[PDB]
Amino acid sequence: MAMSNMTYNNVFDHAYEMLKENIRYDDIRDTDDLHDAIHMAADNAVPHYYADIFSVMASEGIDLEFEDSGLMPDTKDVIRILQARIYEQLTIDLWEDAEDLLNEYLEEVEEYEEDEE
Amino acid sequence: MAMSNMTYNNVFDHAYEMLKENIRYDDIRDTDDLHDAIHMAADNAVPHYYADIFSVMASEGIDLEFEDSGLMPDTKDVIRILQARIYEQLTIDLWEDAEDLLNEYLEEVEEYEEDEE
Amino acid sequence: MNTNNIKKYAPQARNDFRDAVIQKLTTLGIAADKKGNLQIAEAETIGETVRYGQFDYPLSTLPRRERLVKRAREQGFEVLVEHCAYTWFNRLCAIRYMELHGYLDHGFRMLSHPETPTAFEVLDHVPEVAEALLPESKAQLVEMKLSGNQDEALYRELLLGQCHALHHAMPFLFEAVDDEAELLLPDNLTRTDSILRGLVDDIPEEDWEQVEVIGWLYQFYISEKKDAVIGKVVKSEDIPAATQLFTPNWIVQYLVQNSVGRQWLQTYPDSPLKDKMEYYIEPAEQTPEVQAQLAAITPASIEPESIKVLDPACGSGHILTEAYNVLKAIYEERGYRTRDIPQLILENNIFGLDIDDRAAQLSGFAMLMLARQDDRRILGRGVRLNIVSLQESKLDIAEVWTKLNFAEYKLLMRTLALFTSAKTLGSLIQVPQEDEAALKAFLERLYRLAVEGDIQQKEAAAELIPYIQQAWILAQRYDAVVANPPYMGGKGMNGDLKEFAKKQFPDSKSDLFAMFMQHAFSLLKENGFNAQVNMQSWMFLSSYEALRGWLLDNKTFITMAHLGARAFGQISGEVVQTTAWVIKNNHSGFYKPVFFRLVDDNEEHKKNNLLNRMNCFKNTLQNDFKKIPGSPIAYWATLAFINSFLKLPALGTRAVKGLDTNGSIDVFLRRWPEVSINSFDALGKGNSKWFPIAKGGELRKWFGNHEYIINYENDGIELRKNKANLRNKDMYFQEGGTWTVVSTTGFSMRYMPKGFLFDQGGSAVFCENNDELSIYNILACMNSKYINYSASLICPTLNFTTGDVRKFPVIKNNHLEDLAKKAIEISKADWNQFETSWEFSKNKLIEHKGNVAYSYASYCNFQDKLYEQLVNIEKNINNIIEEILGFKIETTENSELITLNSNKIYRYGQSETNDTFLNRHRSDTISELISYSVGCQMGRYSLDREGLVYAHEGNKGFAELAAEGAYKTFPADNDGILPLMDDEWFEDDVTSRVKEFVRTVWGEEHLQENLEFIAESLCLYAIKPKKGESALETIRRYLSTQFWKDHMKMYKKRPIYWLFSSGKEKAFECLVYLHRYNDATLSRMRTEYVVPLLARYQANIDRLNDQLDEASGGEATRLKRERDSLIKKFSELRSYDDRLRHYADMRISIDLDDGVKVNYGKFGDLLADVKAITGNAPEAI
Ligand SMILES: [Mg+2]
Repeated sequence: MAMSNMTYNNVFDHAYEMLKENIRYDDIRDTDDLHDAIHMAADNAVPHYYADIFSVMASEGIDLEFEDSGLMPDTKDVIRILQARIYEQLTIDLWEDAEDLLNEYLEEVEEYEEDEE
Repeated sequence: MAMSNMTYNNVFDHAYEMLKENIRYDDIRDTDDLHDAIHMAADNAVPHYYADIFSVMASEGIDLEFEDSGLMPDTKDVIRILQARIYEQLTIDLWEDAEDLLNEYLEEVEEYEEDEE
Repeated sequence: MNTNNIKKYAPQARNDFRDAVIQKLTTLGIAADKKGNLQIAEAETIGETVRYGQFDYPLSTLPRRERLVKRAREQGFEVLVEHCAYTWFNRLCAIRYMELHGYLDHGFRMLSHPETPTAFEVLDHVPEVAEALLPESKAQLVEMKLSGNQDEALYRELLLGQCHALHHAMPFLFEAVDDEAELLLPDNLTRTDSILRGLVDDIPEEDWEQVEVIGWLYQFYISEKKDAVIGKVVKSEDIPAATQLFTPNWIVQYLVQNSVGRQWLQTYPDSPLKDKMEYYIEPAEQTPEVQAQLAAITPASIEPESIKVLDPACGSGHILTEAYNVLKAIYEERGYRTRDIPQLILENNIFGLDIDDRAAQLSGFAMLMLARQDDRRILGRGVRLNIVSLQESKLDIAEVWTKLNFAEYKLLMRTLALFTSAKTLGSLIQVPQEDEAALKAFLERLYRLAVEGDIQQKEAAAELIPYIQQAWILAQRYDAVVANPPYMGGKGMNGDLKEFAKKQFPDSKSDLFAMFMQHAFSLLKENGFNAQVNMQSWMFLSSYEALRGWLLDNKTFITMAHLGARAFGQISGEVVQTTAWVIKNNHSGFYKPVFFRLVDDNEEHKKNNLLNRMNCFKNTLQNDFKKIPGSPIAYWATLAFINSFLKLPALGTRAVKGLDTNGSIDVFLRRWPEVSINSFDALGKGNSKWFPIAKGGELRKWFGNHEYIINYENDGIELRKNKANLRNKDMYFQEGGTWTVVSTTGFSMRYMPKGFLFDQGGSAVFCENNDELSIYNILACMNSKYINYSASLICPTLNFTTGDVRKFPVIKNNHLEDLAKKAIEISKADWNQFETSWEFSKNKLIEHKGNVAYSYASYCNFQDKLYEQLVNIEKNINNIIEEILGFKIETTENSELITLNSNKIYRYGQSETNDTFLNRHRSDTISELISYSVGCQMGRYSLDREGLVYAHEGNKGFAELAAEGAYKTFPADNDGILPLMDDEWFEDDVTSRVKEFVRTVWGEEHLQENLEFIAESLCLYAIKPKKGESALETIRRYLSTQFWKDHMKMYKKRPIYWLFSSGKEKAFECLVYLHRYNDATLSRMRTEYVVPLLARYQANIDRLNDQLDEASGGEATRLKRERDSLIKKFSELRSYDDRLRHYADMRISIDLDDGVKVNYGKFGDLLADVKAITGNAPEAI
């Protein structure tokens, strides 16, 4: 009920898998198109259960201070701020290592192009 | 450590004991002078370990929405906001029951006049 | 549900009753305004038709209505409205109970029609009910039966006829003659839309099967008014209203069996009722003298008609029913006719009184119902009843005794005058016995005038009977009293009541229950039994010491049961501790009291214990309680302790109370760190401006609690203007002992050196000029287990004062002196190892050498050695003497606790006990080290000499100290401002100087290992570990994040190093020493710290613009982000520069004497956490 054990690593793995799914489905070919592909990948990664959110912030791998002042919601609820922090951390981590999947997909599609036939 | 089980009830009990000790030490004999006593009691009651704060916020007895917009800190850290929320909740809960202690102390100290001897 | 239904139905029912009464009064012509002035309508009648609002009352009702106005002349409108509402409610409840019981003459329900809701069963049985109640109007009613209508007061007429029929044997509620309420009958009350249908539907059938519903109506129905009046103190209006409660039956039976049943058994041993009792307690052993005296005074046998029982607070009447049952059992044992027994019992065997008419009426109704269910010749003959009491006395004369057909006149006048102001004084009014018997004869004369004579004689007899009856009842000199006094709180203290108590006995005038107990003793004959219950807070107070002495001098104990807390199922009752006791009027010096301790037991467990009769301590005398001062009668204490208590002398006048101040402590008491040391008396003699003071704090033994300072300039002339108390201005500046008046947890005494002052909170003890006893011996004794237990036992309230300490015993020895000296030395050594004491010398980790881990291990070993030594000394001092007599086990873990900061249990909470203390503690130590480092940079501490170096005011004389050579190994800053950034641009960066400090202290061979150890130690508890970073980055992050909080917590919201911050983005942060702040500080900060930073930001902003443009790609997200970072910082720093210039244009001068609390709010929005320190929001210009 009020007890849960979810770590940041599970969230990161889920986000990584969803990013791979998005880049495969949408047929991303350029780096600038990755932004949105990352954004959606983060959207379906932040938990909505309050217990899970509180357990994630106590895990290892996520800091407790914002880096950009433009990503803080102007609200009175504390769930939104924590969700925004998780979203920013996931965005940074995913964008840190993202060209690998893009170039792998590009080389694979080049291999199986079969002379455009 | 991380596996910390600290609830809002323990914090409330500690704050109540501190308030009783402060009102006994200071010897306040008026209803409208309890603001300083309750402020002092509430200040030295919130924890500082981040794991304790995250375990308290997920406990039973404290909500997740601010009631006053003027108590929101202006900072980029998330521990400060949670501490302010806990402080406000404790202040409201303790100010709910504050006249009983004052009148009990007054009626108890009334019985030690010794006819000015 | 069943009990909650009455509670939830009482308020709306009472409101409806009051609204109906006031509406009918207004329609009649009686109106009341907010002020309460009468608004009687004009009695102008055109003739044979009264011009009211919408009603045409008969002219014959006009005079009776005037009586209501007459009532308005003698009693308030609210009082009569409440009385009428209660009368109607009681009558409807009585008739409903009677019709539900099915004991009517015709056996037909009146208000409720079976199998037909919202109707009357008598509607179909009109002729039978008519001939059963009013035959003369039967045929006319039959005519109404022919109409099939007229649901008007004709039904109320039948109800009045039923009441008149019941008046033959029940005259105290139903009257055959026309009543005042007959004129005020509510309009359409018989209609199905009235409150009668709501009463029928709301009240179920099952709840009528209970027998305690009378008490439910007595208590729950008035609970709303009690809650309404609990807010404000009542003086004379709600005296009986707020003193209504239900009493459990089992304690009533226990008291009754030990009051009259015990007396009945002791009267003659041949009573076969030995097996008929279950709560009776048989005494085990007594001295032969008291046994012979009891045998001599006890008559061989007495008639069963001589039993006298008084109940000053009958309340619901359960005690009356229990007494009636016991008397019936006794008479059946003796052998008597089963029908005359209730008559004789009500004649000369059961009596009672009360203050509320409602309680008396309910008790009478319950008694009559029980008699009807028991006797069969009742309800056909009639019998007088004694329930009401303390009725108001009318002043009408020359008419009451005119019809009397006349010594007794003077007595009648006196008793008429006495009963005038009877409501306020309660049941405490007494009448001399000599005027009783003749008065009783007067009552018989009234019985001879009740039916003999015309109507005027009967009216006079009815007016004169009640006062004579009340006087006779209160002057019966009963032999057994069983009642529970009511509870009086803050509202019970009245000015007139206090005056009456002063006129009465003042020994126990503090509370009303003690006065009730005293009066019950007074109204009890010789060799009587008084069984009562009360609260526990009557045996452990200084006020009741004289009362206890009087009780043990004039009476004796028989059986006391300590009910204690956990009563009534633990519902409400913040103070539920209670006791019961039975007292014999005969004085027994060497009696053997019997005590049962049922404390902290639930009701079921308490009943089980009472039935099993365990935990009995019949091992004490009656005069033994006189040995301990104050007579604190206790049963767990052994006789050896009592005997040994008086074998040792106690402290004399060596205890002296502290001085007192009348207020404005904010301008007198300040903490020591926030003042100059030149004006300090303990350091730097020459000026006597500030002096140490003692106030007492948490638990601490033999040393500590030195953290407050008072102003005592010129022997005191500034505070002498107020002249609060200036108590004992002769024993100052002398060594001795101190202890805390406040409760806290236990009792402890600490050493007090010279040059100190003591306040009211901390009281002081000084040795005499040439006394044999020594101070160290006193300190050794006062911390012993024996004295702790004695102090806990004497005053469980934990309010140790001067009067309660001048009787503690003290022993004499020789080793106790050296043991106390060693304990004091160890405690002082433990206390003087932190920065918060003015005897701090050096840190405990830099005095060793080698490795940081080696130093930490040495520190831990030192602390463990101190702890073990103190534990061994405590064990030795406990075993050395221990009175060399009997002793008890450890009372509490608090009484066997060692108070040291080294003891981790005492430091990190005594409740939690985990292995995490092995980590957190470590981190804390490292934090302290870092703080000391800053103390070296700011100039407060130095690595060459010991103690404080510079703590003066105004940054004057620092140049001389710097030139002399105080700071040579570790140079100190000259400006006094330490920047705090995330870059090494400045040469005053705190992290660089911390690294330099570490390298200087521990060499330059394993600097990296030391830095790694420090960084790892900080991340354990203080902050959160990160992914990957060097030690220096962790140190910088800790300094920028979790250093201000720790410093502000250490000094308790009185910071020494003030923080200047820019705002949301940490563009500029600085630390300023409070004692090195002159009037030219802000200008330097603006000049040589802010402008170069702005120039650097501007020069770095444009450079990154071209970097992003060149080689733009996947790194463009990583890049240009800093470009967004520097945009906000520039504008924020510009705004801060504008504010700083505005404030620096004004030359602000500060004074340390004012204090941080006031001086911290003179800089506007330039500091940090202004509201958290000053208490009010900052003001922006
Ligand atoms: Mg400097």
